[PDB]
Amino acid sequence: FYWRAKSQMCEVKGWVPTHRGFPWGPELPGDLILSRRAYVSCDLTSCFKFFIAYGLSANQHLLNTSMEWEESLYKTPIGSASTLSTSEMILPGRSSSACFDGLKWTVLVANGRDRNSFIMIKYGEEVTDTFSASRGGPLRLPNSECICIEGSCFVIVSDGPNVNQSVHRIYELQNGTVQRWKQLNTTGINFEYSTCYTINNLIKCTGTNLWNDAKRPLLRFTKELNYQIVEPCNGAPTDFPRGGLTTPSCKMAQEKGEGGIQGFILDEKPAWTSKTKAESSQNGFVLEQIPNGIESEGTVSLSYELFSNKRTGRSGFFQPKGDLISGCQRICFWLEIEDQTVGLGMIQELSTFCGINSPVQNINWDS
Amino acid sequence: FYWRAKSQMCEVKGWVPTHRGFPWGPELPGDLILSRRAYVSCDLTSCFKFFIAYGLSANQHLLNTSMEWEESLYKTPIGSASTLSTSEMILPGRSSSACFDGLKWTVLVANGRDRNSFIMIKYGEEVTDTFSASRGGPLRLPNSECICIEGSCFVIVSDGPNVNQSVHRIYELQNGTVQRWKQLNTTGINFEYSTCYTINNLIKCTGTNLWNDAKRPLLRFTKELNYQIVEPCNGAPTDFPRGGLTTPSCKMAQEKGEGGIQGFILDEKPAWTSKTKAESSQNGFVLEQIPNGIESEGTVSLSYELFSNKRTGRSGFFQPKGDLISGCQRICFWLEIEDQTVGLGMIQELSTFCGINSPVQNINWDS
Amino acid sequence: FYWRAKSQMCEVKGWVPTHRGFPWGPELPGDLILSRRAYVSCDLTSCFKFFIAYGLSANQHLLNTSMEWEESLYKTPIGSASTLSTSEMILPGRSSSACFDGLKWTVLVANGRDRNSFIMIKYGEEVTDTFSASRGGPLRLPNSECICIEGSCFVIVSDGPNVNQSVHRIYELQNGTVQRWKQLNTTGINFEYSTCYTINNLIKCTGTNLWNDAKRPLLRFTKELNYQIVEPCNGAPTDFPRGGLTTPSCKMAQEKGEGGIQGFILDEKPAWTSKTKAESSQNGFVLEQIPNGIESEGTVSLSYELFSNKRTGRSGFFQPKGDLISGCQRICFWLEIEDQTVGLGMIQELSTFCGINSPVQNINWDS
Amino acid sequence: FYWRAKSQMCEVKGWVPTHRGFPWGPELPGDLILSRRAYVSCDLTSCFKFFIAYGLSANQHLLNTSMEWEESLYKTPIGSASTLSTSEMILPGRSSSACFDGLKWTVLVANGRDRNSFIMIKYGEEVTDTFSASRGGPLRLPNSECICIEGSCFVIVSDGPNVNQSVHRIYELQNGTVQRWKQLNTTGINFEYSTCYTINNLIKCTGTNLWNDAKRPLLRFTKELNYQIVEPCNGAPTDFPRGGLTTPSCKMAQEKGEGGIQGFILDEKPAWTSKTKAESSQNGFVLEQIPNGIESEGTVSLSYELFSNKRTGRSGFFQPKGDLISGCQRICFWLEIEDQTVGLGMIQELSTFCGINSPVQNINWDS
Ligand SMILES: *[C@@H]1O[C@H](CO[C@@H]2O[C@@H](C)[C@@H](O)[C@@H](O)[C@@H]2O)[C@@H](O[C@@H]2O[C@H](CO)[C@@H](O[C@@H]3O[C@H](CO)[C@@H](O)[C@H](O[C@H]4O[C@H](CO)[C@@H](O)[C@H](O)[C@@H]4O)[C@@H]3O)[C@H](O)[C@H]2NC(C)=O)[C@H](O[C@H]2O[C@@H](C)[C@@H](O)[C@@H](O)[C@@H]2O)[C@H]1NC(C)=O
Ligand SMILES: *[C@@H]1O[C@H](CO[C@@H]2O[C@@H](C)[C@@H](O)[C@@H](O)[C@@H]2O)[C@@H](O[C@@H]2O[C@H](CO)[C@@H](O[C@@H]3O[C@H](CO)[C@@H](O)[C@H](O)[C@@H]3O)[C@H](O)[C@H]2NC(C)=O)[C@H](O[C@H]2O[C@@H](C)[C@@H](O)[C@@H](O)[C@@H]2O)[C@H]1NC(C)=O
Ligand SMILES: *[C@@H]1O[C@H](CO[C@@H]2O[C@@H](C)[C@@H](O)[C@@H](O)[C@@H]2O)[C@@H](O[C@@H]2O[C@H](CO)[C@@H](O)[C@H](O)[C@H]2NC(C)=O)[C@H](O[C@H]2O[C@@H](C)[C@@H](O)[C@@H](O)[C@@H]2O)[C@H]1NC(C)=O
Ligand SMILES: *[C@@H]1O[C@H](CO[C@@H]2O[C@@H](C)[C@@H](O)[C@@H](O)[C@@H]2O)[C@@H](O[C@@H]2O[C@H](CO)[C@@H](O)[C@H](O)[C@H]2NC(C)=O)[C@H](O)[C@H]1NC(C)=O
Ligand SMILES: *[C@@H]1O[C@H](CO)[C@@H](O)[C@H](O)[C@H]1NC(C)=O
Ligand SMILES: *[C@@H]1O[C@H](CO)[C@@H](O)[C@H](O)[C@H]1NC(C)=O
Ligand SMILES: *[C@@H]1O[C@H](CO)[C@@H](O)[C@H](O)[C@H]1NC(C)=O
Ligand SMILES: *[C@@H]1O[C@H](CO)[C@@H](O)[C@H](O)[C@H]1NC(C)=O
Ligand SMILES: *[C@@H]1O[C@H](CO)[C@@H](O)[C@H](O)[C@H]1NC(C)=O
Ligand SMILES: *[C@@H]1O[C@H](CO)[C@@H](O)[C@H](O)[C@H]1NC(C)=O
Ligand SMILES: *[C@@H]1O[C@H](CO)[C@@H](O)[C@H](O)[C@H]1NC(C)=O
Ligand SMILES: *[C@@H]1O[C@H](CO)[C@@H](O)[C@H](O)[C@H]1NC(C)=O
Ligand SMILES: *[C@@H]1O[C@H](CO)[C@@H](O)[C@H](O)[C@H]1NC(C)=O
Ligand SMILES: [Ca+2]
Ligand SMILES: [Ca+2]
Ligand SMILES: [Ca+2]
Ligand SMILES: [Ca+2]
Ligand SMILES: [Ca+2]
Ligand SMILES: [Ca+2]
Ligand SMILES: [Ca+2]
Repeated sequence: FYWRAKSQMCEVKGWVPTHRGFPWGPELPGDLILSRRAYVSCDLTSCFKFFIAYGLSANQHLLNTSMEWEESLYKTPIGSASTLSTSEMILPGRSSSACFDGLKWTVLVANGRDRNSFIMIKYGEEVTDTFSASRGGPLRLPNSECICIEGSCFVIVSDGPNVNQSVHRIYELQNGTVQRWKQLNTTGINFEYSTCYTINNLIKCTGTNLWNDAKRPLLRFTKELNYQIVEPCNGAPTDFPRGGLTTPSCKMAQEKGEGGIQGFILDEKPAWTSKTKAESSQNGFVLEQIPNGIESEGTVSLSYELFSNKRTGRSGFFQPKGDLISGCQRICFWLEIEDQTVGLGMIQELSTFCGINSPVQNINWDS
Repeated sequence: FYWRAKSQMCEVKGWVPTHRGFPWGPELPGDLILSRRAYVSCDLTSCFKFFIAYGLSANQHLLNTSMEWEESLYKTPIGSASTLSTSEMILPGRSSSACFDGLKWTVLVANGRDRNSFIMIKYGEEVTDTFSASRGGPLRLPNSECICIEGSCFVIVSDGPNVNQSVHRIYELQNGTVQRWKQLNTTGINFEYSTCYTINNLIKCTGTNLWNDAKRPLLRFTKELNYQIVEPCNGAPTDFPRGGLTTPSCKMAQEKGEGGIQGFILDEKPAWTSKTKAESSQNGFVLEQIPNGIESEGTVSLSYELFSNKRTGRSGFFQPKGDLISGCQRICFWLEIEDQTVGLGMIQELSTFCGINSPVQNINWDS
Repeated sequence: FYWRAKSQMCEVKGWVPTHRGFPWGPELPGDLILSRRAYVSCDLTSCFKFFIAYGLSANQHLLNTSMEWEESLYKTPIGSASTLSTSEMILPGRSSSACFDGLKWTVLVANGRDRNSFIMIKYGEEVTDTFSASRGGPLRLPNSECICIEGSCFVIVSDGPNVNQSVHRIYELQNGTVQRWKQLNTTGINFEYSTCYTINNLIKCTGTNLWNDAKRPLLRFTKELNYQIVEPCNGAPTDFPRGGLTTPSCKMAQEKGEGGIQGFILDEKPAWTSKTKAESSQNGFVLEQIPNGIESEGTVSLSYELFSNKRTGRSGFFQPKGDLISGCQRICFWLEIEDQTVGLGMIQELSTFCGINSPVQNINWDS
Repeated sequence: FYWRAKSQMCEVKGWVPTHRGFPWGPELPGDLILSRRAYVSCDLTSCFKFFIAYGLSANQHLLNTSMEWEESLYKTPIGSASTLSTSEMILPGRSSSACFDGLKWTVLVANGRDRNSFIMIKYGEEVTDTFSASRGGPLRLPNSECICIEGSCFVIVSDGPNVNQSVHRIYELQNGTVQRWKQLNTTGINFEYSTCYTINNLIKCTGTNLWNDAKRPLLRFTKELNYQIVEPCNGAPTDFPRGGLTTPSCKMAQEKGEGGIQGFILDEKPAWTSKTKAESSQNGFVLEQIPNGIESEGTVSLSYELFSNKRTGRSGFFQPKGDLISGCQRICFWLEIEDQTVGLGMIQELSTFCGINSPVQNINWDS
């Protein structure tokens, strides 16, 4: 009854778009709910976009409301645009995580500022738990799906006012109730915006180091909260911003390590990295396969420039949970595509891509 | 299969927002159904806003229709804005009550002026009972959820043309059919706008005395309709309008006792009172904990100022009906927040809060 | 598996509104589908408004389209306004009938002019049958629900170009396929706009004589298509137009017999008649109880004036099919309420009333 | 579980409209998704319009977006207008095919240009296969429903950069997974826009020759992918453009053979042809019955001018899948009708007609 990943991950030799973002810009229709910090998560039947709403479109501008500073989490079926008719308001929240365990949705949101920040957890209809900042706040949820295995759901929560002394904990939940937690030893790094997937009883997450690294730190942990934090050992940093290519080593890429943006590394053998085409602008998106894994020298084989010029933002994992034909576990990612509008600035729309077990041509989806 | 409350109510050390009203104001979208006399009630998976429609928005002003005087009850999933696409017209009615017994919805509405006033009851999609005013009318339902236990649903019905000569009955329904009713001895008082909850085969309601009390009368009764009406024994009335603090006693507070607004007191030990921040205006909302209970002298311990400057209105209880994890009974409340709009007056929107068994910081939800 | 009415009709002591029409007028929101020839019919769960669409509203005026002359049948859930989001286009058609037999919807529509007229029938998704005019056409369906008994559904179909030489057949269908039909002997009269119900596995229909009667002819028939056409033996015609009150006989009332409008008579004991408040215009609506039946002298006990001043139009029967509580078969009617608009003329909205076997007051629902 | 057509096709003596396209033009409502390359396909309860969206309506004009060049496949229930609330984005694609096998939808889309072109396949909610071009691309799906028999689904895929050297293959899928394919010998012809149906475990398709024929080539094949390609042997070409009548023979009609539009021939005995009324413009639509089959001399018996002056476009087969009642297999077709708008050019809307077993009169559906 509780979901768990299929026994092995599908071989990944390509990536195909299953959903392009709605093609808004320079104009968009009215009564659209404008979203940020969006991500994807699925029940056993279909997938949804979870997001924080910050405005509603009206004649190309923003309806004058308090939506921007009264922050609430919404969800919309992936195949629909986010409008008042198609989107459901779930809880108030500035950051969030959500995941379906096979029976019910567990949803976490963070509210309040600094020392007042607290997290609440909902399982189904029911608020089941809360906890407050303990290292100064704000508490921060990763804005990517949490990970459920056989009824236990895991999420990374971050605390602390400064990226140079952040605190990161794994929380284990059951029926929306904290069972235990483990504070990770992250001395010398920062680990925000965890995006994760699960395979053979392991949870693997990619972080974003906003302090002193342009490589993305990686976390591997078990259902028992045993863990290891790992550094990519190639010479191609994947955060944005970042410096240029370097000699492969397991060392941090400190050139332009400050700042960053949510992103992912498929931490398997082969591994896949993902990054902007250019180190100079947040444009394009490139997927590269590293057969010997992320802790090898990083020699690339397959390479796919999914976008060249389109402006791209945050990205992260989600996993289909109800496949019937596939005997192996599929892996997908979501990716913000940024569009310029005439009357309310830069918007982002999520597209989604899933791994396939066959190679395809190096199609450019810029269109 | 019929819902029943848990044997004892959860500890409440704090209140967190589960739904902040849709953030309309100064502008709001077109084709919104404007609501009044709203309250919240839930089935096993979702919560709904039940309300009387009084108009439709159109380009920031009111569409010219008969909606305000041809009154009908609607319901909207709490997480959706009320539009013609998301809201369902249930029955015509000037006042109402609704509750889910585990299988189907019981809905009661009152219609008619003075002596011709009558109440109609629906169970699922079927009209199942009616009854007429017995004391001159109009019949008034409380505009807060009715209370179901083991398939019996209970609601306070009021009658009589004046507040100084009002009559109030507990009606028990099963399958939308009146089983019995009991007329309360309310001589000397007035008991409008009952808002109730249940635990352990007890039902507790907070009333509003529109005649001669600025404290709120309380009612406790059993499934078998044995009851007592009791008066708060502190010195801080919680109706609006009201006078200032006085010496604690079990006596009514007649200073500014005339008039009032629907509100609630959590009648447990500890007890929780709720009220506007000051007697001078309908601004803010404050929750105060009284460890020794509402019939004690009223010494307060915990105190939360959930709102300071936002204008607030009606408030009442609701109980989520899908609680599968908690061993104890949770409690929540809904609350009108008033906002000014550019072109159709002051609107009301429901926010909801639920009690949690741990404290949180004294957050002000004004912004 | 197939629906049949409950063994006995509920006693009808009064009539209560279950749905007041949407209170549009003088203005209406945009994107409403404007409806005519509407009626109500139900599945085992809920009820739908079936109608021929003739336009779409846009800023108080009609969008400029072909909708008025390319006529199509739609349905909308009764609790929803008819919008592009809530309404479903079923089949093209200028008149129609629909009924749910417990498993699927049977829908009939007529198309074409005079000699070219044909009817098609849908059962579920599938078009199951069609037939052509036999008497010069146009074929005309009654714009009221057809009548299903244990998987056989019955509908009255009218043919013939002249009202003084009309032809009427009872058609019996199963699974949307015509099993048999029976031509009625209606020489001397005209029997359009049949509106029917069933009980004691009899079908009873009220007609509209557009030729030479201000009284309404009545039809009674069995599953074997044995039948009786009967005239009301009171002196109070219920059609419109109509002449003045007169002497109780079983004689037609030729006075202002030409023309007419769809209406109903509860052909039981007691019987109920229904008509505008008075003969001069189309205002109000009056329900009158005749204990001895419609073939008696026609003396009235109860007289409920449901509307006094509101302008009213077509009316007809519908039967709830999924009642779980009532052991007896309920009976309802739909009724056109006409409202004037600022920019697109007179519109019609359906109200629905249901009989109750409990008490009710003589409330007027005009204001 | 799996769908299969009956052993015999129902008798067609007539064609009646089951859906007249939404009657837009000269005006249309806002927030409508505009469609191209649309076709109809059904599951067990409902029929859907599948289409490639190219824009969104706003105040009579095209919203300024990237929708025309970022092409995605959408699906709308046939009885709803395509809006943001009623339409579902399925997959990115420039052409597509879809079909329901009794359990799930199989959906194919083609993306990329020339050598990068590839098709991807979804079965239910899961991507299940992909394949690439064999002759330089682009791969082209026929934009009409694929054909499922007993769980095996068949579709024609076309390849190659020039109509004078096109390649065409039958692909057989099961569970959205390619089982096998067969490249057809189409030397000397071109076979685009296949529109197909099934009867008695055969598949029949009508192609469009864009190279050198104004007659339409026909394909017939078995589940085992044994096939024959045939030429109509009458003297009346049905492609558009086309020349005039000729002496009947089995030879290609090369006058004005270049170019074409998707269309159908019912390849039975009797056979039915379909074409524009006018030879030199795309106006009207005429269905002609040829008793001795499409390989006969072509003598026409029944003839129906369904449209005279309406501008018409693509047309193709679909087969309703809920047909529980009939013992014979029904056949329908969809057809583009084009209308002029005030502010955004020609739009096309699909109408649908189904073959019925009874004759009807020669109705003109222009009005
Ligand atoms: C691939 O298909 C080619 C085309 O076939 C045709 O189109 C395809 C789409 C299908 O519809 C087929 O059913 C069609 O046949 C094949 O090439 C054609 O082959 C036919 C013979 O089968 C040739 O027919 C000939 O026509 C010329 C006049 O243009 C005459 O020499 C003669 O016409 C006959 O007409 C009457 C019969 O109806 C007789 O009374 C008369 O005496 C005479 O026999 C020929 O039959 C046709 O010209 C070819 N078309 C083209 C474009 O090349 C091709 O099959 C054959 O190719 C031939 C050249 C020949 O060598 C055969 O041995 C090949 O098998 C196939 N390829 C394969 C492997 O099957
Ligand atoms: C808390 O983690 C600290 C940092 O560890 C590194 O970063 C983490 C985010 C994670 O990725 C982890 O896996 C990774 O190692 C620990 O401090 C580090 O300890 C390692 C040894 O395990 C040191 O490695 C040494 O470096 C010298 C340099 O000359 C080499 O000779 C050789 O490589 C050697 O192994 C790291 O230098 C050190 N990093 C820092 C910033 O201090 C820390 O564990 C250890 O702390 C050090 C100072 C030492 O006293 C050990 O005995 C401690 O275990 C860890 N804290 C705990 C309690 O485990
Ligand atoms: C066909 O029906 C006519 C009229 O029937 C009357 O109105 C019907 C709508 C229905 O309500 C019937 O119940 C009514 O009787 C009928 O002709 C009528 O017959 C009655 C005698 O039974 C006369 O009183 C009445 O005046 C007469 N009306 C007219 C306009 O003719 C027919 O019944 C009889 O008609 C007479 C003229 C004879 O032809 C006789 O053989 C026949 O029974 C009826 N025709 C048939 C074939 O049954
Ligand atoms: C009917 O009720 C009156 C009022 O009782 C009080 O107010 C009620 C709303 C409820 O809160 C009761 O519990 C209160 O006691 C009763 O009259 C009072 O009786 C009490 C003693 O029992 C006395 O102290 C008060 O002064 C009385 N007040 C008045 C106005 O006389 C009365 O006893 C009840 N009648 C019956 C039939 O029991
Ligand atoms: C929104 O409206 C308010 C109220 O009039 C006004 O003060 C403010 O300038 C507006 N803000 C924006 C974002 O335009
Ligand atoms: C970490 O960064 C913050 C913000 O720039 C700074 O104020 C703080 O002092 C830093 N910590 C130290 C001690 O370097
Ligand atoms: C979670 O709740 C389910 C009831 O749905 C229960 O069976 C299970 O034991 C619970 N797990 C824990 C440890 O809370
Ligand atoms: C609404 O329209 C009515 C009828 O035309 C008119 O009497 C009135 O002025 C309007 N009401 C308002 C408040 O504008
Ligand atoms: C309501 O009615 C049903 C019969 O339809 C009966 O089985 C059930 O016990 C009743 N429920 C209650 C709460 O009385
Ligand atoms: C609708 O538009 C048509 C075509 O432009 C035009 O002939 C007509 O004037 C319009 N109809 C009305 C009543 O506005
Ligand atoms: C109607 O359909 C039902 C269900 O398939 C079937 O049992 C019955 O035989 C059908 N009746 C006729 C007369 O077609
Ligand atoms: C095929 O068509 C192309 C495009 O028109 C043309 O350039 C080429 O010459 C043609 N080839 C032959 C052999 O007909
Ligand atoms: C398609 O899936 C069904 C359900 O598992 C299965 O019965 C069938 O064998 C599958 N077909 C193939 C080609 O494996
Ligand atoms: Ca960084
Ligand atoms: Ca009982
Ligand atoms: Ca008061
Ligand atoms: Ca037939
Ligand atoms: Ca008449
Ligand atoms: Ca493959
Ligand atoms: Ca051609």
